[PDB]
Amino acid sequence: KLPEAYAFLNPIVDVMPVIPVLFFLLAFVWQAAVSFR
Amino acid sequence: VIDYENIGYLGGSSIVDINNANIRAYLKMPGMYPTVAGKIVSHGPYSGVSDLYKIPGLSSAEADVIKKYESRLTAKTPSPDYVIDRINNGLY
Amino acid sequence: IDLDEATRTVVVDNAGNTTVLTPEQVKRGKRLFNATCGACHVGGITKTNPNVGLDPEALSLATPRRDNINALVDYIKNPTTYDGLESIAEVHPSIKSADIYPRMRSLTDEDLYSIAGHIMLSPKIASEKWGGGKIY
Amino acid sequence: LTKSQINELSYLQVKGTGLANRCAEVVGEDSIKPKPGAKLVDMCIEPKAWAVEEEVGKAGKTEKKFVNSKVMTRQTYTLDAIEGPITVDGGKITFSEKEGIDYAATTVQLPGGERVPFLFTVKDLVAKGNGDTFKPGFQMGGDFNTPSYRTGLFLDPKGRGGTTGYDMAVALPALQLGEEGDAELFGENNKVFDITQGRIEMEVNKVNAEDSEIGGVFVATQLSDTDMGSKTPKKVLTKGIFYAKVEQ
Amino acid sequence: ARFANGKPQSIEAKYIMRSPAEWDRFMRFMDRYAEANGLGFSSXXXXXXX
Amino acid sequence: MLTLKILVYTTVIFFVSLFIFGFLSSDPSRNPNR
Amino acid sequence: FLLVIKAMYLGGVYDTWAPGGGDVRYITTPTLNPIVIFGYVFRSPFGGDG
Amino acid sequence: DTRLLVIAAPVLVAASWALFNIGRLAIQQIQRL
Amino acid sequence: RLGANVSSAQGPTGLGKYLMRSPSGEIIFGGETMRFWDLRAPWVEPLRGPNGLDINKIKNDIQPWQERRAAEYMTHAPLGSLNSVGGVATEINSVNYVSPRSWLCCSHFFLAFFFLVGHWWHAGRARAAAAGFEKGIDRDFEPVLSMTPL
Amino acid sequence: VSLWERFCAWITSTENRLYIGWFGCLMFPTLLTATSCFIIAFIAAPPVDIDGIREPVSGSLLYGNNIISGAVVPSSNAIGMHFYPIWEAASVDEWLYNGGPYQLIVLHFLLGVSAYMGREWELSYRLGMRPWIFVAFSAPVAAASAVFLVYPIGQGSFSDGMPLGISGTFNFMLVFQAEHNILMHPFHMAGVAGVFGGSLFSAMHGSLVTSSLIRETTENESTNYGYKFGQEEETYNIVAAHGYFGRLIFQYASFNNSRALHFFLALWPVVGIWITAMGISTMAFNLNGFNFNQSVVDSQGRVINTWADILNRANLGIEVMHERNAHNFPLDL
Amino acid sequence: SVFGLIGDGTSYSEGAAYGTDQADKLYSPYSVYSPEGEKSLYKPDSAEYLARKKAVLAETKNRLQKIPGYVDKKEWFNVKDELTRYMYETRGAVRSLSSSVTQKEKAEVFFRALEDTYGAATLKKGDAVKASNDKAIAALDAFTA
Amino acid sequence: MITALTALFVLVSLALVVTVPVALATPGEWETSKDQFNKIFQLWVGLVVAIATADGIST
Amino acid sequence: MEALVYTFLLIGTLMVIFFAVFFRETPRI
Ligand code: CLA
Ligand SMILES: CC1=C(/C=C/C(C)=C\C=C\C(C)=C\C=C\C=C(C)\C=C\C=C(C)\C=C\C2=C(C)CCCC2(C)C)C(C)(C)CCC1
Ligand code: OEX
Ligand SMILES: [Cl-]
Ligand SMILES: [Fe+2]
Repeated sequence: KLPEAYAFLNPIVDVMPVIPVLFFLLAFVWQAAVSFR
Repeated sequence: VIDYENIGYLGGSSIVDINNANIRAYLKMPGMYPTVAGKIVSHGPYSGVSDLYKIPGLSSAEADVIKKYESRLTAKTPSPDYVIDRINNGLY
Repeated sequence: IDLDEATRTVVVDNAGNTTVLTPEQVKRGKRLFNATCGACHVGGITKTNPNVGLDPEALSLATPRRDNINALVDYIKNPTTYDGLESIAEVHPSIKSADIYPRMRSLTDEDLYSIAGHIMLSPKIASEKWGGGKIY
Repeated sequence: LTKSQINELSYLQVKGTGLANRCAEVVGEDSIKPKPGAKLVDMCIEPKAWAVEEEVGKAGKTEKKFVNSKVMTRQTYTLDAIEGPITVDGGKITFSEKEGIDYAATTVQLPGGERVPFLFTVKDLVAKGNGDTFKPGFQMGGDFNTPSYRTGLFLDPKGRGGTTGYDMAVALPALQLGEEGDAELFGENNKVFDITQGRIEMEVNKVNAEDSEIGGVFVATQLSDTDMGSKTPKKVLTKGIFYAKVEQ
Repeated sequence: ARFANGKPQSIEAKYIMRSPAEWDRFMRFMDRYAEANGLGFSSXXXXXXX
Repeated sequence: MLTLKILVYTTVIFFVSLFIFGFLSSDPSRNPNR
Repeated sequence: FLLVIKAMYLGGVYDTWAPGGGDVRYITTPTLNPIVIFGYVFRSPFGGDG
Repeated sequence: DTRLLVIAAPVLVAASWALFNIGRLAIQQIQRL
Repeated sequence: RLGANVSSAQGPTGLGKYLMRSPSGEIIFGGETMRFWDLRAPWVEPLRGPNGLDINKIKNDIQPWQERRAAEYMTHAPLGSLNSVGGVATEINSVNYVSPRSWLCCSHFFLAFFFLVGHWWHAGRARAAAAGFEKGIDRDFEPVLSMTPL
Repeated sequence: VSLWERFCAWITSTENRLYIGWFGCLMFPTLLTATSCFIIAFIAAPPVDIDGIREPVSGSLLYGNNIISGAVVPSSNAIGMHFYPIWEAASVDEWLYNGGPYQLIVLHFLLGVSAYMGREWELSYRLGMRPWIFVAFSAPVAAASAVFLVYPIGQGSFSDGMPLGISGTFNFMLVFQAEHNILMHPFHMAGVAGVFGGSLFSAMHGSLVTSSLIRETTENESTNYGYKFGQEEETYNIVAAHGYFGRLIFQYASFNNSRALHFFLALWPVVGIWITAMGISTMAFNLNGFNFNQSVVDSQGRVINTWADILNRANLGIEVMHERNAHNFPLDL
Repeated sequence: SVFGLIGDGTSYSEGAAYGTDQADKLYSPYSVYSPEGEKSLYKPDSAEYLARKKAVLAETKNRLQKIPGYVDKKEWFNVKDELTRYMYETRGAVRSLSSSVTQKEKAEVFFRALEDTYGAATLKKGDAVKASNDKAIAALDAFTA
Repeated sequence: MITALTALFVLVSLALVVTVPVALATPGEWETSKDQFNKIFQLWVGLVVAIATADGIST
Repeated sequence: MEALVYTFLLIGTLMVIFFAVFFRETPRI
């Protein structure tokens, strides 16, 4: 368990690790925005 | 052997042989499986049930609990393929 | 068929008194048992020592009788051998060996009651597989 | 090397080297004169040469001779840590083996490609020394029995065994359905387990009194394996060295 | 077998004889390539100069 | 059997050195275009 | 170097083979013999060698 | 109330839509996307 | 504990079901685990002597903590499934556990091979591009037509 | 002109009937010794104990086997992962008793196939073509390595490798199913999809190309005789084939850049086989397939069987029977 | 029927819902992810485990006075095995029994002595092993406090 | 306080991340608005130092 | 005695393979 100070901020930590995967996708969505130039 | 004659005394029936059955057979009798059945199965062949009570070391309490079930035990001729597997039959 | 009132009644004491487990109890047990007991007693069998099973028949032949909630709870408080000659707390999970096994450092009474209730109740549901083994 | 030298070596220094089978030597010939009630705490029996009784013709005549044979199993044959109580009936030392690693599965290959498996064992041994003090020149001798190479729990390739398995050859159902069914096959369907006999003769050599250790040379002749009564067993002759420590 | 071992030389003979093969190759290779110090081509994997 | 080990250790180092010094002998230059 | 320094003078590292059970200890005397160190590098990768 | 669910869905929420918001703004302000 | 004389009970094959001899002569555990006789663990070393597994230490000087450690390790083996059922493939799903060793080994083996594939691809392309025929052949300087027939 | 130079030249020559190259210096001797030992052992190898329980198994033709039952039995379980060359045995007979030829053949075969990949690339470089055929050949090489080397490494014994034979292969597959549940692993599914798709695309591409063949032959002469080696124009009409394919399924759905079509043809089975070899490699470290055992439960709690439970039943049947005498304890670890 | 939306639009279930992360009422699931509670029921921190720890320390002594006999003979595996097989519980026992600063510091001294004994026994140096055993004896019999 | 202090830090980090990537891209935008970004960076590092000081003290 | 037949078949197949590599129709352009 997190220290008692940050147990309130726990839900952000619940999603933080999966962020990078989304960066990947962003590349794809960015390429889609520019018409796969 | 293709047919052991004393199948019923291996643990299937209420009568259990003391010179052939594995330690798992001494589970129908409460208060006997550890420290009592092990002594019986860890020692040599017995000509009769009375030979159990001379088993070296056999404590009193063990003698009493054996006397409680003396009727169910029986003594048959030993068979090597079964006496070798008294401690660990193989099945679990 | 449901998990009705009739099937949730289990023996609570040697006498034979039969109490009833609330559905919450059932859930908590199944959870606690799977979390702590499950690794070695999955399916109602003892993985390390298959001779001493967990099915009601073997509990009925233990010394003393272990086929009721009270004796199971006491066994958790103080475990003994199959014939009850001595204590095996140093080689088995127990409240007495809480220092040795850190898993029980948090278990409460209700927790023990629910675990014992689950152990008693599961053979009433499955009725042939609790402790049966591969074959079943 | 002696036990006092192996105890200096650590386990990492010994692994793989292959000296785990070797028997420690004994130096400084002396007499023990065991106190009655003492017993041999350790005992290693190492075979140095194997031979199988065979028929071979020298000059047009055939006679029973023991032919040499190389061992197929790598480094398993040696026995060790055998314990037994020494007693004196009429002033004679009797080993009387009691417990310890005393069996060892071993396979040896004869000239011509024949493979002869056998159980190199010392069980229920009863030695009869030629006196008392284990002193240079002592002899023990004795007899022992050899258990079945395969126990009851073993299954044949077709699934037949003694304590467990099919009682008949399920692959051939036409052998059934006929009054006298599987009979020619009864010799193989039926699994019998019989104990054999072995004769060992141990001669003592240099004996250390300070460490209470004895060493010498043994000659043993044991009956080979019978495949649960399917084949007649062979005769195996073995010779080698030994070592034992007496605790008083 | 499992005796660790620097490379797998157990007998000085084995090392001293795995030696001449590599040295024979070094000599035959030196026969072509000798007295080379400079000639820097400065190009992508050219090595055109012999 | 030490002789057999010696002969195999030769063959192996023989061919391995052949490989190593063959790929060291200006292989990238060996090519259709020059 | 930083890892070595951490294990030697910055609280130590966890050692299972420590006497009395696994615990954090300082590695006071690391083995510096080149032969024993490179025995790992130059040994066989098969069973019993690792 | 499983505030855990109402806490874990909406944060996954904000995070998943954020980068696409950056894409919004870049295409809106005629950026060197 | 039952009183059986360990190191004297022949196994079903006659090989010894508790103690065996390693192909180097060392004394090891019997059964199918004879393939793993090279093991060295902190909870089993106290029982090992220069000759291998000492018998006098096993018979007399055994420790309860070793028993607990062995039971815990047997009950938690690096066996599992993709959905992390745990145990043997035929076991019912009550436990929920897959050892981190399995995860690390499988994932990194997969990554390592695909990076070997990356090496193959990039080495080939880099050398072809340096040579100068990574786009095609030429159609006017085809090297096959300039070579002797065969 | 030195000697080394002359050699290097002959070696990298592209006018030899079979290209040698520098990778050939590793491929030829190694593959040749592997095949010689394999041919000899398949005919006259004595029985070998594989489970290390002194129960030798015969796999040679001269020991009452046929082509299907015969095999090169893998090394003994007592050896495990240890290196067992000829010179480590005390006698050749003992080396044969413990299954050394399996180790010899498998190690040489692996080195040979790796050198074969290298040689494919080397000839591609010499002939001035694009160097990626050996990348395609990597997939069978990866599969062979996983089945012959990686799985024994993970399991801890060479006795767990695939025996070199037909019935041995079937036994290996069945035991793999029992102990690992290969079928319910998504990578095996990907491999089956890849192989079925490879066959589908091969058949369809062949049919489409052969169907649209320019009429340049009579009827009493093989259609194949219309094409002449070293042509300058396409012997088939892409337009007609694409029209047929588009009308068959859909207009949008269709490949036109024949280059893209051939790249897809190369891509599908290769990625399938790569994923399958990864399934085997991952499962060598006991990461088995999905276990949906007793997942469906009624209100009371009783279990309702699905199709997966019958698979578990068959797996139990195989498991309790494989290596009947090898086991002494309840768990197969 | 019998829906079960993430514990927000239905109910518990004799077995089906998992989102829960609560819905138990028993009390505090230590963390939203732990079925177990906090250390406030049944087992107490220092019931009578201190007696077991003291017995472990006494038998640790009894084990450690037989090391000089084993080093007098040239046996090194026995020293390591004796120092690790029963001293295993002694590290945790000594760490838990120590509560004051002096006990902590000199238990650290004792651990240093044992580690030196182990290292010297591995290196096979009789003098260093004997001196380290003497220092370990001094620390351990000066620990009983 | 810590809990709150950080909350802020999270909010200011979100406001910074949503606007830095948009700035840099949009040509020119950067330079013109450099000093405000520097001020917000100093605010960010000050918040981090304040959070660290909280903990320390509170332990 | 069937081992002879199996060996003959395998060696014959290998010989056929040998003849198909070194005695092939040379393809000309
Ligand atoms: C319809 C059902 C079906 C189908 C289509 C498949 C399909 C497949 N299974 Mg399978 N399987 C099934 C049912 C099925 N399975 C069932 C029911 C079970 C349970 C019993 C299994 C259990 C199973 C296992 C256990 C394995 C498979 C594997 C495979 C794959 C084969 C890999 C292969 O051959 O390429 C790989 C190609 C090679 C290995 C060839 C390499 C060739 C080398 C490089 C050169 C050889 C040269 C040669 C010696 C001489 C040249 C000739 C010269 C003389 C002219 C493939 C995806 C295997 C796998 O996962 O792939 C690794 C595998 O190990 N399956
Ligand atoms: C740290 C932090 C954070 C985070 C942040 C970050 C760093 C980032 C995020 C972000 C992210 C990470 C996001 C992402 C997103 C993504 C997405 C949104 C994706 C999607 C995609 C898709 C879905 C696609 C699709 C498509 C298209 C479009 C076209 C083609 C086809 C396809 C299908 C591919 C926060 C805020 C919490 C705050 C605190 C701290
Ligand atoms: O060797 Mn072939 O199969 Ca892999 O698991 Mn354990 O070992 Mn044996 O049993 Mn199951
Ligand atoms: Cl086993
Ligand atoms: Fe084509």
